[PDB]
Amino acid sequence: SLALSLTADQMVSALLDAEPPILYSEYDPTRPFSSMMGLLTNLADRELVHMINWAKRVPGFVDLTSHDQVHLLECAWLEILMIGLVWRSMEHPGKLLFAPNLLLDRNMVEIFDMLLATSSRFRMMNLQGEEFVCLKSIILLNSGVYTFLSSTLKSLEEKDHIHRVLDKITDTLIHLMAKAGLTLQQQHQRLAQLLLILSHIRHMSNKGMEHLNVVPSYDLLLEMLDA
Amino acid sequence: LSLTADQMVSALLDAEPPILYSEYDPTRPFSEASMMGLLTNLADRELVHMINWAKRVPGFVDLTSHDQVHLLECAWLEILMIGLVWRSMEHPGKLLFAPNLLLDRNQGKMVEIFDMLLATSSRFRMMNLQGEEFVCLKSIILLNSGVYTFSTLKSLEEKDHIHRVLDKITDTLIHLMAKAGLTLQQQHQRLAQLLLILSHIRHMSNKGMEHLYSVVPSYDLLLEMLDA
Ligand SMILES: COc1ccc(N(CC(F)(F)F)S(=O)(=O)[C@H]2C[C@H]3O[C@@H]2C(c2ccc(OCCN4CCCCC4)cc2)=C3c2ccc(O)cc2)cc1
Ligand SMILES: COc1ccc(N(CC(F)(F)F)S(=O)(=O)[C@H]2C[C@H]3O[C@@H]2C(c2ccc(OCCN4CCCCC4)cc2)=C3c2ccc(O)cc2)cc1
Repeated sequence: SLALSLTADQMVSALLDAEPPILYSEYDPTRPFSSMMGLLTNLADRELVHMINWAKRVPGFVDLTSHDQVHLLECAWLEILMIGLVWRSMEHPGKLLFAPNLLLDRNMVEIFDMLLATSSRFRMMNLQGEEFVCLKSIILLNSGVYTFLSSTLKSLEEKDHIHRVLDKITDTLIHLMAKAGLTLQQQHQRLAQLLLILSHIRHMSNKGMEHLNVVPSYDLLLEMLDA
Repeated sequence: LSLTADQMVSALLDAEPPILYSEYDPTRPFSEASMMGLLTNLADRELVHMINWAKRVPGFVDLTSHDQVHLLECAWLEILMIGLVWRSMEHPGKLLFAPNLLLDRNQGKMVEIFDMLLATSSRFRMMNLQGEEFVCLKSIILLNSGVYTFSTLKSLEEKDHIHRVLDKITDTLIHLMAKAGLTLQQQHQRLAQLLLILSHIRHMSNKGMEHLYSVVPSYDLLLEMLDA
C-alpha cells in the first residue's frame, strides 16, 4: 500500500490536493429572502458528490473493498460535512458559513450552538489547514471501523489496514507539530486536544441525525462509488 | 495541576468505584421489561458510586457545582458503558453487566448496541488495555464530554482549568506508555488509538440514549448526590 510508505509531508500534500472546493448555495441574490432547509439540502447533496471523490483520494481508502468504503462513508458523511462547516466558519465568530452566500448568525438552535462551540474551540487552538485535513481523514477512516459486521479474514485485514493508515495520520499530525516548533510535551497534548474534539463532532452528528430519503443509503453510496 | 504523572495515576486508582451486583435471583428467562428493570436498578445504584468517584478525580471539585452537574449530565452513560466494556474484556463474546449478570449475544435481542459494546471490548483486548490506562480514559470522558457545551470570565477560567487537567491526564497516559518501554512513535500512536475509541463510546451512548427514549438523572438528583 503506497499509503503506508508516505512521509508526513507526502500525506499532507495528498490530503491538501484532494480537498473539495467550497460550494455556493443556489440562493439568487437578485430575489428576496422570502427555504433554509431547501438551500441546505441542495448544498449538502452537491457536497456529497465531491465527498465521494475526495474519499477515493485519501491515501489507503481505495485499498479497501467497495463494501468497506461504503460502510465508512455511511458512518462518517454527516461528521465530514459538519467539520467542513466548522472549518469554514472559524474566522466568523458567532456565525456558521454554510456557504459564502449562506452565512447565518445564531439569531434548529441546539445543534447550531454546538457547531459554534466547535468553531470557537478550533479558533482558540489556532487549528491549521494541514491539521484540519488530517482530522477529516481520521473521521472517514475511524467512524465506521468499530462497526464492521464480518468475521472473515478479509474483514480483519481491512480493519488492520485502516488502523495502520490511522497510525500514519497520527505520525503526520505529530510531524506537523514538531516542524511548527512544539516541544514533545506540547505535541502529545495537542494531538489529544484535536482527537477529543472528534468525540464532540460524533455527538453533533448523532444529534443532527435524530433532528429529522434523507440519509444516503448503502446502495446509493455504492452506486456513487462505482460511478 | 501540581500532581506528577505518578500521583495522578495513584489518585485515579484509589478513586475507583466498586463493582456492584445485579439484584439477586431474577426470574429467568428475562422479559423485555424485567431485563430493562434489572439494568435500570443496577445503573441507578452505580450512579451513586460514580458521583463519589467523580469528586475524587483531580480537578473536578475545583469546578462550580453547576459545572460538575453539567459534566455528569453529558458523561454518565459513557462512563457506565466504558466500565461495562472494561469488566467484559476477559469474557470474549459476553457482557459482564455484573458478576452475577453475564450475558452472551444469544441472550438479549437490544442486539445492535450489544454488538457495539462487544466490539469495543474486543478492541480493548486486542490493544492489551491496562488498568492504569482505563482510569485515565474514564476521567477524560468525565472532563471532556460536556466541556464544549459550557461568556463570563469565570466560565472561561472553568474551561481553561478543565483543559489544563485534561493536558495533565494526557501527560500521565504518555508517562505510563514511556515507562512500559514504548518508543516515542508507539506512544503517540497508542494515545491516538485510545482517544479515537472514545468517539465510538460517545456514539454508543447516543444510541443507548435514543433506545432508552424509544431516562436521564435529573439536574436536581445529580446536585443532591454531589452535595451529599
Ligand atoms: C430549518 O433549517 C435548519 C437547518 C439546519 C438545521 N440543523 C442544525 C443547524 F442549523 F445547523 F444548526 S441540522 O438539521 O443540524 C443540519 C446541519 C448539519 O446537520 C444537518 C445537515 C444536513 C445534511 C444533509 C441534508 O440534506 C441532504 C439529504 N440528502 C442526502 C443523501 C441523498 C439524498 C438526501 C440536510 C442537512 C448538516 C450539514 C449539511 C451541510 C453542511 O455543509 C454541513 C452540515 C436545522 C434547521
Ligand atoms: C430490555 O433490555 C435491554 C437492555 C439493554 C439495552 N441496551 C443495549 C445493550 F444491551 F446493553 F447492549 S441499552 O438500552 O443500550 C443499555 C446498556 C447500557 O446503556 C443502557 C444501560 C442503561 C443505563 C441506565 C438505565 O437506566 C437509568 C435510569 N435512571 C437513571 C438515573 C435517574 C433515574 C433513571 C438503563 C439502562 C446500560 C448500562 C447500564 C449499566 C452499566 O453498568 C452499563 C451499561 C437494551 C435493551
